[PDB]
Amino acid sequence: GSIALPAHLRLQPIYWSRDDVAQWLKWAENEFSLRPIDSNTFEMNGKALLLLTKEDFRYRSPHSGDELYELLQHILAQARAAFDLYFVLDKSGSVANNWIEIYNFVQQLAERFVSPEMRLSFIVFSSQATIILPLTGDRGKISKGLEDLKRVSPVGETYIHEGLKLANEQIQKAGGLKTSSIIIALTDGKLDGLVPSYAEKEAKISRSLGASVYAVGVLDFEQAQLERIADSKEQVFPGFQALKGII
Ligand SMILES: [Mg+2]
Repeated sequence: GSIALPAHLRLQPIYWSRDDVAQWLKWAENEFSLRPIDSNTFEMNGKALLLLTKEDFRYRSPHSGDELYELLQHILAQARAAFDLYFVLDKSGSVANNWIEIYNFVQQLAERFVSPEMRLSFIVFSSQATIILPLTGDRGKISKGLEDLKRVSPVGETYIHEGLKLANEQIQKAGGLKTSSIIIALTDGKLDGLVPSYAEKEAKISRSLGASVYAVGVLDFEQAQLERIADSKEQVFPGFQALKGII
């Protein structure tokens, strides 16, 4: 249901290392007030920990083990529902008064993904890219980020490449194992200069990092432009909140 899985362990246990298994034993010892667990109990990586039976956890950890085994089974279920969302919001002068629709789309979509493993990140761009909310799962920090999204004044030009770059850097910091990273862009496709060339180039970098690029058209949007940023035409939509919740 709800596991207080910290950083460096948010990834799937199959992608863990030997130091991550030790960090998992140190976290579980204080989270569940377990007996002093020796660090040399599970001298193996994450892939080898998934092959052991529950009787092996009892042998290596007589006091716990059964708790460490069942906790690993719940963490595997948390990783299946784990997902990283990135909201790329266009705060340029092109959206103007339509920024209320961008805020309502993010607010209504944030009220649905209430899972503890669901982490959100707010990145607005408009002649400058600034990550308002870093990637976190704390609902209090997300509610703080939502209020700051309303504090945004639509001023600047459209430069999606700089906004998608900050999203890919967070995906790069999470790594390719965080394939559940999803980028949700809320723009109007009103690009100028070589930005159409850099927006499609930066989008391919997101695809190389194992991320899905979803585009949300606001007011008027060049469909041919957003289909090149997104993976396909199906991932482009102006209902739409349910479509984002389904995929
Ligand atoms: Mg603009």
